[PDB]
Amino acid sequence: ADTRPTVRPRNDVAHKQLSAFGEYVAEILPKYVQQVQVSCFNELEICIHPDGVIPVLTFLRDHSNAQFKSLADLTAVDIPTRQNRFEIVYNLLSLRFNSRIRVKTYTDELTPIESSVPVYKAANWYEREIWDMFGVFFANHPDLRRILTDYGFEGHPFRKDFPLSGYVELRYDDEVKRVVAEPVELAQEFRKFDLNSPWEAFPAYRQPPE
Amino acid sequence: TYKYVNLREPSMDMKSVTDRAAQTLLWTELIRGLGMTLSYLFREPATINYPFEKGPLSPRFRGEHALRRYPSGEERCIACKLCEAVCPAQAITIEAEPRADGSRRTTRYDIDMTKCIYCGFCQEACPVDAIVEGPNFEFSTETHEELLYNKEKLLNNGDKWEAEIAANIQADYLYR
Amino acid sequence: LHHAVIPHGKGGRSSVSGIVATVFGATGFLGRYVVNHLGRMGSQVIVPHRCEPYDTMHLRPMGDLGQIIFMDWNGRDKDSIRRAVEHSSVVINLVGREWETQNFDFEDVFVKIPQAIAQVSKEAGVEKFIHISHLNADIKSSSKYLRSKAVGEKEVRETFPEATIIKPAEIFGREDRFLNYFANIRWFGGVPLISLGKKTVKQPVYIVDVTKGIINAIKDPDARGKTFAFVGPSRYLLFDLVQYVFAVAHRPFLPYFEISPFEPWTTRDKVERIHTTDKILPHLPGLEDLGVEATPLELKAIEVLRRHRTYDVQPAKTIP
Amino acid sequence: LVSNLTLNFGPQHPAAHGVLRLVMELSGEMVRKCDPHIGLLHRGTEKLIEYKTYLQALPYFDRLDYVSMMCNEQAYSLAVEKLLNIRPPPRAQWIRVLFGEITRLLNHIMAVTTHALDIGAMTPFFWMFEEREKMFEFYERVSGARMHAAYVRPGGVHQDLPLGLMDDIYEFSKNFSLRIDELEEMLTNNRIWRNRTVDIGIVTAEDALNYGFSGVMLRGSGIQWDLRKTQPYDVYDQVEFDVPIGSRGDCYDRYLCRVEEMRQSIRIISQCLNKMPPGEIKVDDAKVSPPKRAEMKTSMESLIHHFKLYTEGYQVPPGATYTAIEAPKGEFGVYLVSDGSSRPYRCKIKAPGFAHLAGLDKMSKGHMLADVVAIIGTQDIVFGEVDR
Amino acid sequence: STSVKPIFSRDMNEAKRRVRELYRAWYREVPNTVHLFQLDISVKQGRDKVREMFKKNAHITDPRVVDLLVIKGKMELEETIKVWKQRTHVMRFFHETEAPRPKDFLSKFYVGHDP
Amino acid sequence: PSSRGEYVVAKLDDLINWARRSSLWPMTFGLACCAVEMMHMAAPRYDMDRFGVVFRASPRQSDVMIVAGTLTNKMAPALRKVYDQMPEPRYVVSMGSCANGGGYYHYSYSVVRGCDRIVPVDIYVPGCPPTAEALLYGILQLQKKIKREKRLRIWYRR
Amino acid sequence: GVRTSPTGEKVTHTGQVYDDGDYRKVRFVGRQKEVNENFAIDLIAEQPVSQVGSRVISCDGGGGALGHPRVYINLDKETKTGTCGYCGLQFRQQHH
Ligand SMILES: NC(=O)C1=CN([C@@H]2O[C@H](COP(=O)(O)OP(=O)(O)OC[C@H]3O[C@@H](n4cnc5c(N)ncnc54)[C@H](OP(=O)(O)O)[C@@H]3O)[C@@H](O)[C@H]2O)C=CC1
Ligand code: SF4
Ligand code: SF4
Ligand code: SF4
Ligand SMILES: [Zn+2]
Repeated sequence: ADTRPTVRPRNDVAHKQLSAFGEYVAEILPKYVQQVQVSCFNELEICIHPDGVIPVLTFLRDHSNAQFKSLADLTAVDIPTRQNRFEIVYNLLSLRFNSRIRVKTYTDELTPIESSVPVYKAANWYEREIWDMFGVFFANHPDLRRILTDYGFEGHPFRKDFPLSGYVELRYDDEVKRVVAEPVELAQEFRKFDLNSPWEAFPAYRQPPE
Repeated sequence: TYKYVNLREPSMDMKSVTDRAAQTLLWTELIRGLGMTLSYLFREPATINYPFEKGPLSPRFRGEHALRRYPSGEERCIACKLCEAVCPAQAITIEAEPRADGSRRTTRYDIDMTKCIYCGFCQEACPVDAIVEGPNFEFSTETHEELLYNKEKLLNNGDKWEAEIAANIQADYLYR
Repeated sequence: LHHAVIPHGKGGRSSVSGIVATVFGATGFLGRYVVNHLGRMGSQVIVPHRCEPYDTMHLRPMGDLGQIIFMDWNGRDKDSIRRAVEHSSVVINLVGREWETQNFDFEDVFVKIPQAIAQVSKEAGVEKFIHISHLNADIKSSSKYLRSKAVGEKEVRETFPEATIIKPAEIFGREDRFLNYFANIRWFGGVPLISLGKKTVKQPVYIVDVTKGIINAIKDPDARGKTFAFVGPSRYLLFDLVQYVFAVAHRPFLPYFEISPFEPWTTRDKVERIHTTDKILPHLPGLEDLGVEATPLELKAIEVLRRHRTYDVQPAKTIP
Repeated sequence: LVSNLTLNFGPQHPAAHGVLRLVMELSGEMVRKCDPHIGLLHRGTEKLIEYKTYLQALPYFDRLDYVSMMCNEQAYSLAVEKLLNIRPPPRAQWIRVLFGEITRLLNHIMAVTTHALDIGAMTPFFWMFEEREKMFEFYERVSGARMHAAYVRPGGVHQDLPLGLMDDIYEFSKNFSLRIDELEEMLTNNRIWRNRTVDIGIVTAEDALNYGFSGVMLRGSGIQWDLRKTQPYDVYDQVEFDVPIGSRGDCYDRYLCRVEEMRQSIRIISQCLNKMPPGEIKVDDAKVSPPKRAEMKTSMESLIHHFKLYTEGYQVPPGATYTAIEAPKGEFGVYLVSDGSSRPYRCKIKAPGFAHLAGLDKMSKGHMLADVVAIIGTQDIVFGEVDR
Repeated sequence: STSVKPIFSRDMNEAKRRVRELYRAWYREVPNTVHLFQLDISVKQGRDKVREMFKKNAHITDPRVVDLLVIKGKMELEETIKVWKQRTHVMRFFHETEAPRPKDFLSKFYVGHDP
Repeated sequence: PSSRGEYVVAKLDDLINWARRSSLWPMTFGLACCAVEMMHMAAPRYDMDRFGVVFRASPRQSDVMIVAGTLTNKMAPALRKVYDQMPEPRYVVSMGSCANGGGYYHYSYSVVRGCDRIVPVDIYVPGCPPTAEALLYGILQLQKKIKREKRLRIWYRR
Repeated sequence: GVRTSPTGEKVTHTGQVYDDGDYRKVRFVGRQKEVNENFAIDLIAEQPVSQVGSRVISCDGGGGALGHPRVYINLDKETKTGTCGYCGLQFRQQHH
């Protein structure tokens, strides 16, 4: 807390607790946890080897000091610049201790991740979505299939290399008396504005030379 | 701090029980339900008479985009493409060339009233208060093409309503 | 080609083809496919009409924005005709009726109206033109529909000597009034009354086949001035067809309605065309010439009468 | 499985919650399984936002839950503020709270009424919707748009409240509580309503946590949890209101909880009007808050910052975060990811109705077919955010 | 190194098994599909189309990929079996309305720019 | 009595054109935010029912369809199916901006860029959402559009 | 000034017109090519020049917050009239 209305007041106490709670999980499951980091806005991050999805998520759900009962969110972040392009992310809640932790893995198109449905029933559908939109496959999922896209969508939309306008646009044809599909044609193309400023914005995050 | 919503214990005294027994065999609470409805029969309906009456609006209301002119008559827009670059739906198309007298002005200016989301960003980003949104909203058309407003249509609307657009902006330019 | 009609795009819905087509009588069964095919590739289309604008709505999805226009006109007038053809790269005449009214008899719809359109196109300097004649045209033919038709085939070949007159045989399709004519009209509430349909030979054609032919004709530069007829690939007998129809339609069969207001059904003169044989014209170029293959009636008769079929059928025997 | 039926809401009835294609597996009268299909409204919002500026993307969050608009924008705003490392001015935090409660009134009125519309109870739909109309004006008189105000933005709000508005919101609040008492006089004590939502869709406390429920679903079965009390964001730490808690777990309690939350909104508005402070409405950091037109048309720096913030937007520090609020339906949050550019890299939207719908299968076990009407309604499912 | 986690099939010999298992699944379903949706193509046509989509993937070699291609097939079939698809979705494999796209060189040079 | 053929047609044609517009039973497609306004338009303030426009009607006994909200590719086939089941006359009214040209989602792969592709629209109502009053203007406008129909006259002149 | 082409179509203040052969004008058939007759270029020329004392004069289009940004116009040169970039109103130094 400080007397500056245009800045965000830091809460260091909660930040210290996460760092203290940091090694707590790094020591307990060192077979999987690769990297644990804490962000300045009080959010804990745990980096786990993909195999340890069940050992780590199952632990926090039930341990006597984690007690993360509810799964807040489950998604993936496509990143085509890495060998493991995709990157799962689990957001966990803890009513007892009133805190949230984020657990991340890494996979690709052809390396499935064990379904976490056994750990949480919440991920019954979130795992369908990730497969549906990104293409990652989940092993042992009770029922894996498309949840969002249209039937027979020959592609995985949310991948960064999937054009925004798709590949086929529908229309109704009288000759055949049924909706049809054709290669996409746009009356007006999507204008692609270039916004990046050519001057370094934040020196703190500067990536060192190569 | 919380509270309990459904935690009442029915006291087992005869009189209380007889009430819950009285309620069932006489539908009293249902008779009460017919009461509230009866009252609303004798109230005054909140129905206005359209189109002879209109729903109250405010100076900030957003409606049919339009293009303004200075008091002299000149176009306010100077083809700065801020509105195009901010219209979230990319419903704005603009072109410009130096006019005969060498003044920056538009040549093609189009708003797609079907791609528009009526967000008000365009009137926020205009540095000269050229493109605005009039208080008109009754402009439904029988064809899709009619709802593609180009420069000529926008200018006419601005001239058409300018007697009112300024009146609203006058009362409200201070909050902005 | 004009500067604004140069081809552009990939021929999809919003691609520009360069064919500013003006279709007369597009509201009919044949037209809606021609409009749809023209709309498919995004060609500019003007559609004069006489009925309510409501009746033209189903054409709207068939065209992109600003590609379909619904003017007004009247056959008895030529001032209206000129507007619709002032800047058309081609003009198509599809007018016609299966019965006569007290306003426009067979000659008016088959002689003057086809002509009046032809002259204005010449006057306006239309670069091309298409005309739908009937395969069985002959001034000595019995069917006044045909006798009236036979007159039109001459003036159109004269007023617009380069107009590609086309003479298709009986056409069938989803909305056709030939296959649907036998199934419902002939039988419903009435036992078949075929007058010894043993000699007649009928060689119908599929509507899609005709539609593809017309477009190919427009593109071709050498098709100017010629004359075509479209006929199915397999000939048939009238009696054989009707019997086979009830197999697909699964209606009871027993081998062997006046003229009124509204749209009459089973008209006096219409009969003559059902009995009238399909001419054999081996010398006239047909569908196969337009890069179009006739689709056998066996393949496509299933869809048309599927609705007639309430809620493993040997194809009809052919006759050489 | 005996006879699976594709119960469809595609021919949508007057409920205005979306279009739902439902595939079930009955056993005679009783339902035995369910399988909602939710792709019917997926527009791809979560993908377009990757092409917009953080400012341009704001209107999308308005169209996720199209009955809890300003609450949605607040959820997005907090996420950007958190990554921007700046705080909205104290006056802004009250306005946003002032409308969060008003929005929560809007949401519940739709939820309770339509939930009663589906069960044939049709009169309560209108009475309360009239108040929705009056509340729309407050939306309209501040932002000029009846529903998709986009009033709340990263850094506070856009325009200050017009004169005579707070003095008119007070008029609405004062008489409002009489409106609810009329509503209860036909739903709570009515025996027909009780027969439909008591011992129906009972959710066990442990399961609610496991399936990932939040909001009136969690608090409808005893669980004491409300982010307005444990993780306050703007000013909720500076107001007094009692989080209603049910015990039975059936639908009836959730109906009671929602009606009780609306009353607890009035107890808050009464405190927002009296405690509203003075000052500016947006962060006085021009690089994030575009200046008012007065300074833009007069000062050099004031113009440039109005020439970049409407063509390129504001850069955000690289990072990612998950921020959530007690939206009317339940927990709502976004996993925004920023890579340093003025456009978000990724934005996952945790729709509270997404989990509450997947759990429909669990809740629907062993209930008649007609009870799915009173089960889907009690969850307050709007398919705007289910599909996004 | 090539140490990679497999999905279902540890080698092509097992992987190719499900392909033949899958082909029978379609081959025996095409007759149902035509009647179920009341399509207007003979049972013969469907299987011929089916072979094409299988045939175009003959060049595949990766055990994982064939598992993936197979995994999609079951979903496509399951929707077809359960009638989740709709008459429209079934015919999207045949491309009726699409006019013949030219493919030889001189055809392209007369119509447009696409190589 | 006396009157020419043209005159008697107009008056008895004027009747039906009045019946078919004084009593519209609109099917509603509440697909997105603009569905809410359709509810307000029926709410007490405007009371669309006061013009005879009833609130609910069986989709197979409708009189006009008001496409309200976005039209996803997945949901498109259902819309067309419903359209074909509407007995004639059937007037389709596009409501909002995502039901006209894709609105905010014009460039979304899974959005039908304008419902007009799937069906022929009669009245286009702009605004996302179109204020509950504007929508009412369209419905009133539609009745006039009906009032400018001359079926029988055209029939008498066939 | 609305000067029409020989073909009979009006010409906008941007000069665009569908010339004789173009088919695109067919759309207007039965309808009208809506044009705005208050040509901007003409009206400004009507407005008169203004005489000022110092070399620099400030323009804001009148109304302050309701006009275009503030711009300062040099007027040293006398062989021409200074012009405001946004609104176009002219200024000139007097008797010098
Ligand atoms: N099945 C067949 O008969 C075959 C086709 N043809 C020819 O193809 C042409 C088109 O086929 P089809 O669509 O089935 O014919 P239609 O019966 O559907 O009529 C075609 C068009 O002509 C219009 N029409 C009728 N009278 C007039 C009139 N006085 N003035 C202007 N338009 C009028 C009709 O409009 P409206 O409905 O409002 O009157 C309609 O739009 C026919 O002319 C036919 O001679 C040739 C060989 C076989
Ligand atoms: S209101 Fe918004 S979406 Fe509509 S034209 Fe203006 S900036 Fe574009
Ligand atoms: S922001 Fe205003 S001045 Fe700039 S181009 Fe748009 S309308 Fe013209
Ligand atoms: S048209 Fe309007 S109400 Fe409908 S989905 Fe689009 S923005 Fe929402
Ligand atoms: Zn100036």
